[PDB]
Amino acid sequence: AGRTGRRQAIHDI
Amino acid sequence: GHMGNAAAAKKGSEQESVKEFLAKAKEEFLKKWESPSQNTAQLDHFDRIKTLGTGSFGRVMLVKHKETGNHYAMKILDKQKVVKLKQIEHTLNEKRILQAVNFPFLVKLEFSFKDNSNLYMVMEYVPGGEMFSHLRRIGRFSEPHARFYAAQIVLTFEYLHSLDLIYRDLKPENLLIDQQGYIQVTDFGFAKRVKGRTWTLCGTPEYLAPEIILSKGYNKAVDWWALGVLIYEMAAGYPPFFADQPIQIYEKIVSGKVRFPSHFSSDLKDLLRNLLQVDLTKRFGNLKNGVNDIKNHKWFATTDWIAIYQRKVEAPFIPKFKGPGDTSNFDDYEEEEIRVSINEKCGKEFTEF
Ligand SMILES: Cc1n[nH]c(C)c1Br
Repeated sequence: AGRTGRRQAIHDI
Repeated sequence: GHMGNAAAAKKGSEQESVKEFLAKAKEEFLKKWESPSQNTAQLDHFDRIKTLGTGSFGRVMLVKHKETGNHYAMKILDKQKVVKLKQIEHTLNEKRILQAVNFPFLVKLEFSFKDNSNLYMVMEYVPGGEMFSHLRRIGRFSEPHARFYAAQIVLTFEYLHSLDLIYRDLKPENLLIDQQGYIQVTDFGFAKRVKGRTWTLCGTPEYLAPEIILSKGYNKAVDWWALGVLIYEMAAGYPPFFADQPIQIYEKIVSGKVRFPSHFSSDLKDLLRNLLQVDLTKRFGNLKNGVNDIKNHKWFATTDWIAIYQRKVEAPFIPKFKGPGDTSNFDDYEEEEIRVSINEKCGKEFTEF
């Protein structure tokens, strides 16, 4: 199972 | 050896010509890098049509330039939302890099400007939609079609890295399909000029190299890891490190383990094991022979690198285009009015934009 929609970037962590 | 005399001579000459091209491209880049453009338009010059995508700091909108009637994609960033220190520096990187680069697979910036509330970057509109939605709709691409797109990314990264630019956000969401079926990379929000190492924890979870996750200073080889993730996702339909939450994604990335669909060719698996390589002394793109380890890999044996650069290879598909300003290849998003405060916000933080 995992993310199928659009994925947001991360600025930290 | 693997190549006979004629093939070896042709490849060597080709590689020397790449060096000559990159040296000239660096001279052209540095002229623009050292003398950026700014304030080349204003908001009232455009009619806002529709939201094409969203992000943390704002949206990208289809706009129509009033005087010329040309359509453009306008990225709007709320200056207040660009709150974190690395959020600000990254936005300045994005504009300065986009205004200075020039390559057939990089989106072209036409105008930038700011007002009391927002920052604006106006780019050529790429009407074919994101690779992301075509890939999700079909499931997976065939190896030849994944290879056609991958070759464009390889050449684009060869170009960017020659200019000491790291891209840092490769993913299908950021790859637009143009009217000829070729790629345009957008979203330079994480691109940075880096001579050696850099240290910011940034990117998209599924595409992060292990050295980013592990808080190590890292280099342009993070982009080659990301290429491995992209090729895998294009050919499988899902990425290699796949889990519902970021922390679980990160644990899979660091483990040094990847499993492949049974339909992947052995050539593809070999390439991917060499890109998705946790050991930086062994990762393709990071060795003595640089990008040539990738370009000369068996999986790319059928790729005519110059023909790809010249856009003379038949594309896997041509998006349907029903006139200028058509948005049929984009998903819908909630529309929010663009409000411009009567007071300037964060003026000192964005002096250089
Ligand atoms: C040029 C552009 N950047 N992002 C999108 C959705 C477009 Br079209």
